[PDB]
Amino acid sequence: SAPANAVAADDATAIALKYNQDATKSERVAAARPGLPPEEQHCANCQFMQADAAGATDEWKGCQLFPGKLINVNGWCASWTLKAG
Ligand code: SF4
Repeated sequence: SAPANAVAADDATAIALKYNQDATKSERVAAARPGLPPEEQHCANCQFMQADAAGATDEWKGCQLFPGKLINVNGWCASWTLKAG
């Protein structure tokens, strides 16, 4: 069900980013980045999400910091930045 080009939790990029699909387990609540309450924070409302990304699907879109691979919209990383436009 996850794409082959899913971001791996153990990607070097993901380790650096502290990317996690499991937004409940995610450091987001601990980190409490400014923008919107941690519970709201995920790739879904991240400035850097790329839903245009080739091979994007239901729960699975791109992220600027994760080219070629797809993050899960539900997930979060330390770089999470509030959806502008
Ligand atoms: S930058 Fe945003 S979209 Fe990308 S992985 Fe982090 S939280 Fe998700």
